Amino acid sequence: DIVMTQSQKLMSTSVGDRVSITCKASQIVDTAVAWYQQKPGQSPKPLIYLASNRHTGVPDRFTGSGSGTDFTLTINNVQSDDLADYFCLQHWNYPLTFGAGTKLELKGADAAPTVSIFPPSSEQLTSGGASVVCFLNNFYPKDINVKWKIDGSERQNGVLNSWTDQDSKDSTYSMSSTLTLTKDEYERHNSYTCEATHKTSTSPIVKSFNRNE
Amino acid sequence: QVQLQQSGADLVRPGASVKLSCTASGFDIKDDYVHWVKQRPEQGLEWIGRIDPANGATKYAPKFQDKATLTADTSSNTAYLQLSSLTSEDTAVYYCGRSKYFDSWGQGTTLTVSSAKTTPPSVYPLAPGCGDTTGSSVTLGCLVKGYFPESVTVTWNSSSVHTFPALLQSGLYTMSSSVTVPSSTWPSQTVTCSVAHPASSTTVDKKLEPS
Amino acid sequence: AAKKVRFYRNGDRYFKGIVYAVSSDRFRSFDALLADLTRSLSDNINLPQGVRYIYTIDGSRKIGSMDELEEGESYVCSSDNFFKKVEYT
Ligand SMILES: [Cl-]
Repeated sequence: DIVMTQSQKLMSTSVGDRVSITCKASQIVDTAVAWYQQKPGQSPKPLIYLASNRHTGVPDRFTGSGSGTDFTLTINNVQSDDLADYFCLQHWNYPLTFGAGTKLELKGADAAPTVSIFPPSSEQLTSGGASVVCFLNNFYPKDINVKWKIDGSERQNGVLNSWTDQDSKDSTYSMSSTLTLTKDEYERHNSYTCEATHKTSTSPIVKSFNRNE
Repeated sequence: QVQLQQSGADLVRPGASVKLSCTASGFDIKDDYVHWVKQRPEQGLEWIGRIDPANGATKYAPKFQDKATLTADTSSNTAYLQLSSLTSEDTAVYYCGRSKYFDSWGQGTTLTVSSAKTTPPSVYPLAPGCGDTTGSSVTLGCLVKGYFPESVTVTWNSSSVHTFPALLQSGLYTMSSSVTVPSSTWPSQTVTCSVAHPASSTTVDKKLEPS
Repeated sequence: AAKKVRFYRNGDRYFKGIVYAVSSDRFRSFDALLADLTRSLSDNINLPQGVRYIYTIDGSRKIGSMDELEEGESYVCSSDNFFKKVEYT
């Protein structure tokens, strides 16, 4: 089981730039490496075969290089159409193994998230469940941490986080954080708190509501 | 040109089996090798195995040898991926691929393994409580919870809208949508989220109301 | 004196082949030639059992001796009796 290591989960770039995507094999694999581009909802597009050869139809600005264990896909004169996922593949032996993928995002100005917290609606409480929702919208960079607190105590169980992809117009990300507990747990507490920690402030952005106000 | 044509999205209950197919045009699979791979959002691409349709020779990844069975008919130019005793981990997109180079891919097949019934979503308004709004905009939302299968559409009838991807929760899908509107429009004017769930033939409109 | 030929790998559409100089002045025997081709063409995927057969470029016949090879021709090496018809050149 050879490992293809793409150490860069996320690379930020600008239109016109040059970007170099690495892939390190856990043991020599000669030139039996390929590269692929994938966009959300689409099958992968082949780019490179035998480490350095362009498939037909691949624009000049894509180059593949390397042999042994160290492989690089280089994109010169990056276009918006190139913001996408890239992975490598070795087929030197079985099983064939892919890298974990390198996401190419657009580099944007820092933006602190806008945080809003919403109590469970009454129509939900009557059905016996309660979901407390927190939106963290339009932030950059993507790295963010969301902490939930109930009456001052952190809660980790029952939270589901969902991220949008990078907004193609303004380069920001958005995420929803949802705390779900039973209606009986919900009504055994007063205060619920959504804490966002992000590069843009050393103080967390803190949104809360208290049930009896 | 060279084309790989996979079968449609499939929904099968756990413990069952399912047959995924990949039909080639532009070349004969007798003269090549067909590979299959699994893709999940967080595990990435996992190679499943390979078949030589000329002699039937198969190769499997260690994780799939018991679960997967690869077959091919040169007569129909078609390769088949059979998955047995389906568990929740088999929910994924599956691709077939031409040769170890993967120089042609099928469009993918979304397999959902689940014992959920078709279920309309519970649609809950998200309004701020106990306070006047500050600033130029107000953010509102609709929580869309407990539906199956995937595909809902949130329409807002009033600025900017975020649609957050659905996640599985208690074996059913939950998603959420957020809208930001001018502080001068809400609550003085009506804001409605309208949720269509085509599979259950459900369309529900929920009025967002202050307090 | 030796014949310059090129050996392809069965089914491999992107492998450009290896030029060889072949004759009794280069190899002790046909089996010697197959064993060197096994080493130089080995890849764990298309040649799972090494080179055991050699086909002409269109798969019309198997080559059974060094003397049957012709200068400047190309040939296809297979692990088994199943010729893959791809565009080697
Ligand atoms: Cl192959």
